[PDB]
Amino acid sequence: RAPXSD
Amino acid sequence: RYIPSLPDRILDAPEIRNDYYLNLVDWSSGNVLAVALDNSVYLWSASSGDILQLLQMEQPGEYISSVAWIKEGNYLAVGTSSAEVQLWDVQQQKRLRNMTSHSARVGSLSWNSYILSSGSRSGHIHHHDVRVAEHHVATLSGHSQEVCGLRWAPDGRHLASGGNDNLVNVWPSAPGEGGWVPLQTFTQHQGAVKAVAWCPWQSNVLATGGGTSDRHIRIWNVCSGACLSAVDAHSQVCSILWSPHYKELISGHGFAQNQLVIWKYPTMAKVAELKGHTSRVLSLTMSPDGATVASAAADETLRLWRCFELD
Repeated sequence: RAPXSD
Repeated sequence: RYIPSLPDRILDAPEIRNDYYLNLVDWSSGNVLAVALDNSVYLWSASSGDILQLLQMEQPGEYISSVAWIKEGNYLAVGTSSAEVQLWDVQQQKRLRNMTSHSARVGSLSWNSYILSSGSRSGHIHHHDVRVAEHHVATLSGHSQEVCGLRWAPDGRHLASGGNDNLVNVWPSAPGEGGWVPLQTFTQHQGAVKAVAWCPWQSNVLATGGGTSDRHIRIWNVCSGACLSAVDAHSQVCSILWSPHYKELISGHGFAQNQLVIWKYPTMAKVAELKGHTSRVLSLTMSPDGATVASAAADETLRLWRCFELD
């Protein structure tokens, strides 16, 4: 889970 | 007209605080989305997809309670659980100020040129002149519960505030020869008022939306005090935005559909429903060109809907 990733 | 049923983008929003009263997203005039995720603020540049962790809270327990970009998009105001209103320079990636004045978390923010207004869980609103040493230049006290909606009109002539005390206050732009007293106090919503948005093409027209116990969108003329329209949305109304290009409004909702609703103005007819979120919508923000609406929701996603364009 990477913040703001698509 | 054709409105896409799918969002243009879906961004991950891990650890987004599922607190209805907070205002955790804002899209800058420079096309950068600021997203508060728990104790950090992330910036997403819409044109490049570049992501920056702008800041992280330094104390245990601390979380971000609000974010708002200044008009030019080079400074970001950040309200915190520790009652701070921080001013960040995003070009330098540095904190310029850490303004204290509030007695509780700052869940709402709104700029009027260099004046930044902040609303707190205490019910007070403070005006901060961010250019000067004693930043705290005014205190507006018209709420007995958390100030969750706060919005200066685009012409700067009025400031609207909505609270967890079911009130909407419309304040003047200056105290003049009297004091800081509301020009209007609307008590008709029977729930918290987080949704507050001014009509971009009519100076005195305001839209507000109430929580679960209210479920209505109301349109007001703040000069005459008239309630021009009251529509039941069948759910809490977390946010409202106006499209200046299409003469429409868009609202975000919770139980049971967790949808966005597009309404034609002034008829208030339902144009479309944007479905996809699996938990309540928390906030909406609009791109600087007016084409895209970002919805942040308790399902830990930010959905970007290009609902006001065909290209």
